[PDB]
Amino acid sequence: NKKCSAVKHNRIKGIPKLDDANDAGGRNSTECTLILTEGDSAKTLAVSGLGVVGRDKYGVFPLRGKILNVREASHKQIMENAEINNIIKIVGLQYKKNYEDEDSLKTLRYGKIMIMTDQDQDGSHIKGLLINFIHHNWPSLLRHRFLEEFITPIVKVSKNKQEMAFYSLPEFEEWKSSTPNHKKWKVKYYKGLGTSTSKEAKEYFADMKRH
Amino acid sequence: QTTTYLTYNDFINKELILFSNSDNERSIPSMVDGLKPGQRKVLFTCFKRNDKREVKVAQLAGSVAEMSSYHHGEMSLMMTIINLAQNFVGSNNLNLLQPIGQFGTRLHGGKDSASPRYIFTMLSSLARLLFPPKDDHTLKFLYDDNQRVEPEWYIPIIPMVLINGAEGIGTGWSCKIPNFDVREIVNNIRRLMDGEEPLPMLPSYKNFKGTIEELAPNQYVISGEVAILNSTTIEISELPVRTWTQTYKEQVLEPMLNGTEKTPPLITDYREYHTDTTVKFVVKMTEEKLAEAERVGLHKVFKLQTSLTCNSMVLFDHVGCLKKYDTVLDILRDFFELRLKYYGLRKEWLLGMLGAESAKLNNQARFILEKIDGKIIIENKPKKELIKVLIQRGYDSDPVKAWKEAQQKVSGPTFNYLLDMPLWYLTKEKKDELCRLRNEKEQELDTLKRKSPSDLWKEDLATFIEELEAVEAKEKQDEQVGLPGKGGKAKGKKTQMAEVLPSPR
Amino acid sequence: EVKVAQLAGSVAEMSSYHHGEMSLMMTIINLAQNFVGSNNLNLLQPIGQFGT
Amino acid sequence: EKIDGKIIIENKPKKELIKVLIQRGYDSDPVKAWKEAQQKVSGPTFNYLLDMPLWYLTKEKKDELCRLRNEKEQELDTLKRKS
DNA sequence: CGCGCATCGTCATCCTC
DNA sequence: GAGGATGACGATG
DNA sequence: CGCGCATCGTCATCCTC
DNA sequence: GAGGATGACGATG
Ligand SMILES: COc1cc([C@@H]2c3cc4c(cc3[C@@H](O[C@@H]3O[C@@H]5CO[C@@H](C)O[C@H]5[C@H](O)[C@H]3O)[C@H]3COC(=O)[C@H]23)OCO4)cc(OC)c1O
Repeated sequence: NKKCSAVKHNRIKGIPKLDDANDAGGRNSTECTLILTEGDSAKTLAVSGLGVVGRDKYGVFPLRGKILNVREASHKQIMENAEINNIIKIVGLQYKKNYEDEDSLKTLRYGKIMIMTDQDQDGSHIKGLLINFIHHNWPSLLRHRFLEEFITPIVKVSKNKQEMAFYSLPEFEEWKSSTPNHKKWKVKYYKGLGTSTSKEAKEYFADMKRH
Repeated sequence: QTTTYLTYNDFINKELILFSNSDNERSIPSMVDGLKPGQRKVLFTCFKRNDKREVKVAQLAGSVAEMSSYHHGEMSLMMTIINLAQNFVGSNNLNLLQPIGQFGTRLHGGKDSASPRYIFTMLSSLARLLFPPKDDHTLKFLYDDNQRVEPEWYIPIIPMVLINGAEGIGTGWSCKIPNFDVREIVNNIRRLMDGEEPLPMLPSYKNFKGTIEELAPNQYVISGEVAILNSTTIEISELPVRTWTQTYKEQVLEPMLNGTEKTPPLITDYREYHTDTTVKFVVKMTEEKLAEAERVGLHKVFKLQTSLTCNSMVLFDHVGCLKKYDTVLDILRDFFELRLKYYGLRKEWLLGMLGAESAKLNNQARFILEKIDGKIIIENKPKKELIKVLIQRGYDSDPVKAWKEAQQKVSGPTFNYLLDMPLWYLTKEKKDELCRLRNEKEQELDTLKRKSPSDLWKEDLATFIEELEAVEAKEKQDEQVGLPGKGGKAKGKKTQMAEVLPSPR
Repeated sequence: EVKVAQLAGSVAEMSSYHHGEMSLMMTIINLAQNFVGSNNLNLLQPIGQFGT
Repeated sequence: EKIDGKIIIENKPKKELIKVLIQRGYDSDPVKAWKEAQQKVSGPTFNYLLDMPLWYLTKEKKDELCRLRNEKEQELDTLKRKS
């Protein structure tokens, strides 16, 4: 019981996997973001990348896999999952608390939520599940610039210290069809976020206006 | 045969001891190649294919199990493959597999690596240079599962035990050998090859800025980097080796932040400026506490001085026995002599073999010339009659087969290669190329007969250093591209201290 | 004969499989079971124990 | 034709030999022709006519080649005949 | 490697009424 | 200065 | 795939004395 | 006879 009493009033020390930011829960929380990554491999990429931006307005928390759908599920099953409980405990949401005024948003410990996953269909499914989870119980939060997405390239080319990024296969197909001197560049497919290196992560977080 | 019962004495002195011997064989490195059988199987499988492009780790482990006859589970092998590629501070001063992907940073104990299917790998440029391609014939192989399999060791041009360390726990024996610097090893080998006396060395690491102190033989102390920014703040720049940022934080900053059962909260604020390679901790505390820590010693307060010993120098031998080594120079001299014994073997193997290849080319050229002359008539002639005509000329069998037989010592005539050449060889455009090729082979054989085996090692060392220059240049450029430029760059006076008492045992 | 682990490795090597060897080994096992209720015909011979 | 002694390839330039070979009626690789006809949806090609080793210049192998071509003709006839 | 929990559409029961 | 306790590590269950 | 717990010999600290 | 609840299965997180 004494240990449980200590457990409170110290940010969220319940989960070791969480990498809390500096101003999380304190002042200027409206700008403190939070990065959600799928699995655990993407956590390595996010942590390796945060070396350049900082530790004040960014925090990383790894997920597990397919998030439980909440639009049609028993309340008991909702209480059973611990990952959702950790998500609420980190963010600070409340079930029956409407968020209409900006002060209600200021009450929370994090300003925005940036989700990043693989550039495949499975990441798209996970993002959809998260959007459904947020909309099912907080419709008002979807009109204040609260959620955002981080994207990565899916294939790169290389020839004489030159590279061209591509995010979608239709764009890569268009580049192949519209450009001569094709196949001179070395093709390299990217499937998982862990495939990228430290230099690529630094280049990704350098161009924030594109991802 | 049939066994009604089994005595415990025979049960222990005949079966469990086999497990002990196998465990010692698979958990202790060798003084010759500085590797273990698990690492050796992967390194051989990678040598079998060229692999000009990259390759996935999962398919690589599958190929290793396919050819190296590995029978211990792919899961235990993927971790070994990852261990053979890490290059961060504290892991390995030199790597054999290029790090394409994320092979674990210096934050979560190296266990934060991605899934094996997420990462790629490829042999480094230094792999084929340390192991010359002309040494496969020198060593002895095994025939597990009726299959040509990996050898028992390898012959590099540097002692691999002293460059990548060796940490293993076995039965009755253990291994613990720290790292060293490659340039010092090269200088010592070059000094010993002439005949001079080797110099004492010190365990070093790549990309490390902490201080190392030697007090007693086979004992060392390592100190990190601390600075005083202001009369209130303090900065920690570098932690010693065998220390992880997450573990150091959870085991030092957390106990110091809040008051413990018997100590008041010493530190007040701590902030982290972490990167992939360098760390930066900014701690704000009380000025009186800072003066107290200075009076006591900052290294002792924040646990920066770490000791290490060297008393487990146990390795195998060229025969297979174990020895308790005492000094690094002993390992260096033993490796030097073992390497010196094989120059004659390599020279005697390459000689004779090049001569036989040249003789085979000469026989093929003579056969082509005689056919152009029109003496040899092969039209509608029986194969047996043709062989009877060919032997009386002086033409012999395949010399490559002769060397293979001479090596294997420890259906009649053979003239297939003299008739397996297509008709394209019956033109002058190809006859000229064959003539120039045989002349080149004669020149190579003459140069080999003229040169001396020992100087070849120094040549190989020159090439290895020339390649290492480009390798380190690329490694530095990797950080130089990462170099942000504008960033917090706190600078402060540095306190360097040593234990007042050696306290030698 | 051939081992299942090396077989999955070769499949990922040539078939361009990008969904994890663990999800593929279960499929390889499913393509070999021949007990009552599983498959009236199999394509891979059951050498070993493929589940009762 | 080579056994007859009409084709002389001793120290003869590859291109000159091709020029002599084409005028005979010899064509390129039909396997390459089918591959091209399938792919529809560097000059002449006579590599396979010179990639045969000298072992083929004996009657012991000429008889085997003759029987093999006869077997291929029979197989083609059976295919043309069957349904 | 074993159990850890998730989607997604039909449906055979399974517990009330 | 003098003794017991314990986790640290790596290939495998 | 992540955490789950085990051997086995040396030893650097770590908690009493 | 008439309605809601729920786990069963398989390739993938
Ligand atoms: C834990 O960390 C991660 C896990 C995953 C999931 C996963 C998720 C799970 C979970 C299990 C699994 C597991 O699947 C299981 O495999 C088992 C293999 O033996 C057979 C007998 O039975 C299978 C289970 O039917 C299946 O459920 C993983 C296999 O590969 C994956 O992709 C799976 O139980 C709890 O949630 C993805 C990640 O990032 C992408 C992770 O970081």
